[PDB]
Amino acid sequence: DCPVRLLNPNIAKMKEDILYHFNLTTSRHNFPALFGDVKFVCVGGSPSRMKAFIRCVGAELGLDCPGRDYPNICAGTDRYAMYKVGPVLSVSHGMGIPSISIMLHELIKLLYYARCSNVTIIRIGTSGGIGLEPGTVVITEQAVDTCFKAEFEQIVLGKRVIRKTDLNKKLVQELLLCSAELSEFTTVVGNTMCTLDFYEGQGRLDGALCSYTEKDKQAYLEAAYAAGVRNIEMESSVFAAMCSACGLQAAVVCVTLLNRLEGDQISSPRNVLSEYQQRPQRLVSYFIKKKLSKA
Amino acid sequence: DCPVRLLNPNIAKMKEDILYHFNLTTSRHNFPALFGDVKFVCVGGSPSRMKAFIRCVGAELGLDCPGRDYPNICAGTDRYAMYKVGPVLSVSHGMGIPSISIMLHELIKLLYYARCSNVTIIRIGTSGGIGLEPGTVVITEQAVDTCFKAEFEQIVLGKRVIRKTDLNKKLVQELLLCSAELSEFTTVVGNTMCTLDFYEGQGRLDGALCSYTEKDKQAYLEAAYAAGVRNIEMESSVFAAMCSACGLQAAVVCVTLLNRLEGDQISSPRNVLSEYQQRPQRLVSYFIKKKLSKA
Ligand SMILES: [Mg+2]
Ligand SMILES: [Mg+2]
Repeated sequence: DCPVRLLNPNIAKMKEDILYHFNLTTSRHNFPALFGDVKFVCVGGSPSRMKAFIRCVGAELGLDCPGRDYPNICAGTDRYAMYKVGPVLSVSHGMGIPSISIMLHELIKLLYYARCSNVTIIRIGTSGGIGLEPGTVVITEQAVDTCFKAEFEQIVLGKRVIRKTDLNKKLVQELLLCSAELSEFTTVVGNTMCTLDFYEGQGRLDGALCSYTEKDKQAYLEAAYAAGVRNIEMESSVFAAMCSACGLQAAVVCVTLLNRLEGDQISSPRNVLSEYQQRPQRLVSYFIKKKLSKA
Repeated sequence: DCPVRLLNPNIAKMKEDILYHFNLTTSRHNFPALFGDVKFVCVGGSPSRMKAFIRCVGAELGLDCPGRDYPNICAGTDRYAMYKVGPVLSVSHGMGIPSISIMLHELIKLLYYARCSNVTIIRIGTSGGIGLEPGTVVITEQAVDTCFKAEFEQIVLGKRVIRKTDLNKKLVQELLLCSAELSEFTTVVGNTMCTLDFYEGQGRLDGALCSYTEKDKQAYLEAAYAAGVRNIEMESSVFAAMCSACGLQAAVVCVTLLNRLEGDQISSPRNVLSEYQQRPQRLVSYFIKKKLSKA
């Protein structure tokens, strides 16, 4: 009913398409039979996070078998692992806008070639919080830039193309519901600032280059807060932009590992951090299980 | 004589510094004894490229031993591997501006803590050529943006900071000399366009999103060419910017794998591609061996 769509007329005019970073191709792979049942896609930085994710969701669905399962489906690029169980796909996207951007182009084409429809896609991860306790889950309403605007700027053949970065409103409400229902941890909705850079792009004071003070950083974070920002990470903006353009229902669910208004490093004990790390996974696998119990 | 420098007053005011992505710290590691002899640093995308690099350079220097050597020095982040042989360091930086940017912040601090001076740093890699035969080596004069300008734009606490992206002129001349001396492959000097994005950022026609034609892409590439651009990759701009700011003598040496003025995919046979892949390594290890025979 909402099919995945490409916005590229050149594709229809091709002999074959190779998804270079997955080593999948239209000449060799039957996409509809492989991926046509896919309804939920979860994405995150590392293969180990996405592998823990698929094992959690498989157990929840009763699809967990005694053998050596959830094999990586794809190849050629270590940054990208892909796992599948029933209607769920779990894909790592690596670090930074360029790395997730390549993955999303090829993922969206995969899902298009598979004739997927009504696809929900959710990014999970960690983030620095602004004015929240360590361990709070943020469901992103808009993924904003360094001026706190809901816009992603892409340069296309030397020209600025501005795309909006709203997450899917209904999906946001559904995730918030799941969380209020679970009542296992503080969850808020807020905006998420997506930076390109970690040391200077986030107002950290420990870079090789820094032209500002603690006091300068605090003023900037206080302004981000007043503009609706609750957390900071590095992949959400391009994620949001491309997913709505191509007809995917997108959300971002990040846990905070610290409050940047109190300084730049993580105080929580190892055992505490490790329970925070599982929070986005907990919410999203619970949400998927709920959705597949009402289907 | 040219010491590595930090441009960060906050550092002097710290108890300890942790290089998070290398798992190295000032409280545990004696940086001057570990890295103070470092004069040459080669950087590239993948651990396997940088591991092939260090083994090539070690053999050239007579430092290659019969045992299981060039162990990865660092840990905690798969994207970053670090190898050392004599005064040479080889470091992988992963894919895209954000990933190399984190590595460079921590590398520059490492070299500063080690009290390194007269450090030459060189990025090796592959690229798409503009108006060059497949397999041509480009020594980058300036790493330019999507409008072909020698500038890198960084957002710092919401503000535009523009930094210049010239490579070190003298290093460029020295590398060109080594290449004319070797006479093993076509080498040019030219500008290198650094894009953030691969599918749309480079005018490719096979993205999930594409608002332009073959004819549009060609006009853009022809304009890049007329502005001095000879190749396209994804890490050189921030590399150039940060290295001159911090007192490193920087160069970029990329081989071209195709001519984008003839289309978007790589025609060369596997055996040919594999010999191209070694060209940047060949030039740079030869250059280092030359430098260490005149010391
Ligand atoms: Mg891309
Ligand atoms: Mg950085």
